[PDB]
Amino acid sequence: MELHILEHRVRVLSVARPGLWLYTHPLIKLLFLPRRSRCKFFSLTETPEDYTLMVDEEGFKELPPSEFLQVAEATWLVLNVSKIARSVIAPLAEHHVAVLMLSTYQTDFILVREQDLSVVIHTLAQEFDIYREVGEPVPVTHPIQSPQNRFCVLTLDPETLPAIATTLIDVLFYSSSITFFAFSLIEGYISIVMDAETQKKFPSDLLLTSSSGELWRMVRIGGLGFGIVAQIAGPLAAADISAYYISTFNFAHALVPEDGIGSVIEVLQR
Amino acid sequence: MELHILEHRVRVLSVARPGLWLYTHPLIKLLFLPRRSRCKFFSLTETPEDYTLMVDEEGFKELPPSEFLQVAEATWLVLNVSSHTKIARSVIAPLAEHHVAVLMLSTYQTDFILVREQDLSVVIHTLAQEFDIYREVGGEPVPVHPIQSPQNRFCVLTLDPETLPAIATTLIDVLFYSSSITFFAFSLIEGYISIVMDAETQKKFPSDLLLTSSSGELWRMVRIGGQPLCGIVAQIAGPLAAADISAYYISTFNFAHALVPEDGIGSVIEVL
Amino acid sequence: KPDILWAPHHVDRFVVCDSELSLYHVELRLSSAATLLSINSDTPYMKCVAWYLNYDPECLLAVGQANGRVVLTSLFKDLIGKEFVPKHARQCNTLAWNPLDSNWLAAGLDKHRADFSVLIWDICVTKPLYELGQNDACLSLCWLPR
Repeated sequence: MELHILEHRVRVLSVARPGLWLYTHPLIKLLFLPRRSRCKFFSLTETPEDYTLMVDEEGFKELPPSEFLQVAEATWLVLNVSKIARSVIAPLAEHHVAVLMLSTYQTDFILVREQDLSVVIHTLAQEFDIYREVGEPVPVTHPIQSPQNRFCVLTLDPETLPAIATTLIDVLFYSSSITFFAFSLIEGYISIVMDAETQKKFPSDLLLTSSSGELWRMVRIGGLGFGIVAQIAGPLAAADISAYYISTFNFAHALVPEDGIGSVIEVLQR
Repeated sequence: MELHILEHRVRVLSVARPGLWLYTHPLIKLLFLPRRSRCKFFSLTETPEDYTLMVDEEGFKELPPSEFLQVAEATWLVLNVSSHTKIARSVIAPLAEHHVAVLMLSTYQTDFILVREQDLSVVIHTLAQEFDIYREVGGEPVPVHPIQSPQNRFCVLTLDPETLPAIATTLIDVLFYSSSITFFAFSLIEGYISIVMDAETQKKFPSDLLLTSSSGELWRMVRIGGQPLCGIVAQIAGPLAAADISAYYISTFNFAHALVPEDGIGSVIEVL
Repeated sequence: KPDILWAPHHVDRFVVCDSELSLYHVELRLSSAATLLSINSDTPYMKCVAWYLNYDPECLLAVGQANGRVVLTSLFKDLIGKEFVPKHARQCNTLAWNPLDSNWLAAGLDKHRADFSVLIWDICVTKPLYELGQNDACLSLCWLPR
């Protein structure tokens, strides 16, 4: 009903896989040391093509430029709705506006270029009461591939993050079968997307998820998009199935429960 | 009475202070992930001038060359004195008498003497009279400068390797994200962890994980020497052995250190 | 690594050492079934457990903690909660009560610069009655029965 435009000014970066070693210091600082960084919006996706980073202005100042870093132009604002495939993503795609969804364990995030904020407001003025954050709300006027990986979505208490820090560092920096891993830390909330095989490496009592197992399957599209997320959002909105939308620098992803993988595969095939 | 030449080919590095962040990934790999590295001898010593690393040849391959790194030209062998006590008057001083450079690295478990490979013959010549030289080949023994006194209090430490991941975040924060001197010595040698950090830093880590002396005894320092990579040590270890004072030596690339107990800090200062 | 240790007496009782101590009675289904009688979890990071060979008091476990402190937990009320502590803290590998004299508690510790490893305590914080073995690590201890 209400589209809150968050204060964060996210810059989308891309890190080459061989170049991850150079950025291990600031990345660890942002991941595990909240007191040593003012960053409030941090994302990190481990795709086979490259490493995708979505940090705000404060976080971006800690990443030194290099030959392994590709930085997308223009600053991306954050859209949050207080399900949404046919409400916020499909109408925006109908207006030819690029979006980069970052679905977390807490809420679904939508990223739009700041140069296209007016078009986003125009498209979403008739469906949402668009708000702008300044501390308080201010009312503003391709081929498909489905890897056989069974993914799980986890949150984590920040107090228990240091306990599993070594295993997380080993997974992130020292490592069908797409080998996908997404980590986000927005407003003090942690959302981790990881394969089932990697879950066994971690304690089960510290990771929080559905108390039924509830492993999920994944779908990837694309092949430097700087709005390919429309190709999954649109047809799946017509199918009306909930899904995590994790858009990277090159690929975009759509995580669905293992029970409904057949339906989404069938609807996306046609 | 028996001296062992360990099977470590140690290269002494000197990471500049601004260039730590470039080496964070291999340093983290060596410090916190033993299963991911083949290194068996690591020693990091935080000093205000620069960082000093004592990692063997197997672990040296993981450190990428850069403009912020200075590497010692020679290869250092690790000499360890067994008991089957006071090595300052029997190892460092006789080697100084023969003009051989040493890089002491004392740990919470045992004290290590590092000598150059090119000086191995002179070491065997000097230390044969007093010590029976042994060589660890194939896992089995084989027979062959003004001083300063910073006012901060230091404490040697050890950690259970199964407990290191629990305090990993604090260790990383202290190492990479941080009258009075800043000193932090870490050494993971053959599975043994020896940490020498200031008493102020001790408050950050839990008291249950740190395991030393059962009484909170704190050490004092007497940094010395100058000019990067011996005198730096003979100039202090020799006089301290003459005074017959037990000390905890930590040599670095350009400077030498000798931890002494807080009670004997004044005596150590007066001796020099 | 969890360990099972039969008590020197009370042939129907045993303690299964784990992250938390637990004394069972041979009456889970052992074969026979085991009925839990006590559980002590006040000595974390235990790495060495040895029975008190003297009859009184029964069920006295010398729990060697990971910091070198030996806690005489009772899984003569003076010998309860005793906290024998080494000169310098380090892992306690092996413990072995002497059979001829069941009040000595030989303790084996890890390496140190100038601290004795194999400390022979006195059951009677304290000081070792005998301190043998310096700059080494006593991995195992076994009193000669003769």
